[PDB]
Amino acid sequence: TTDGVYRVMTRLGSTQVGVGVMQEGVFHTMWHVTKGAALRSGEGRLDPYWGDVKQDLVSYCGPWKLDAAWDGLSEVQLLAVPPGERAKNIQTLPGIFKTKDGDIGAVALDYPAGTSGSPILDKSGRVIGLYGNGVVIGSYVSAITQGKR
Amino acid sequence: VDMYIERAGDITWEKDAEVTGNSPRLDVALDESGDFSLVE
Repeated sequence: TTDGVYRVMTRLGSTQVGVGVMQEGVFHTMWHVTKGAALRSGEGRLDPYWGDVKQDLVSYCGPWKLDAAWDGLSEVQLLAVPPGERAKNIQTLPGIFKTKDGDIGAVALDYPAGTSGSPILDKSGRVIGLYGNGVVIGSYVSAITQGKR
Repeated sequence: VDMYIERAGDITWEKDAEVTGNSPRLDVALDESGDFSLVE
């Protein structure tokens, strides 16, 4: 239940299917990582609480807690947790997804699929969204996907 | 199929992070299935 970034694993052997963020007793990840399935954490079980396929987000144990947003000007850091690798920080200046409903920050970083759900951070260390829903231009570009608190 | 979580670190900015990646400006659309697609 400790705050932090977590691998999301599945079981012959084990495979990392994604990443998520524990904050304020709530686990945050991308819908496409878990499809809302229950998660084991030690001897405990985490059940989904809120989720939305269009936003590609899901929270466990309580409502979505992450609310910081990219300021539109500053570099950010992807706290990538790739399969088989130590958590590591990748700094970048986001580009922009321009949509009919407004602009979304986007990071032009291409890590393995099991990195989906890794948090993107602002300079204060706040999570401004999660990595792993995006488009191809041949490079992948991820939206900075943030929920509503 | 059992899905389970393992802690991998603190959520912290790192002063000495590797820096990379460009900053593209893209017109996109988001459909009902959560899929982004390019628009022209």
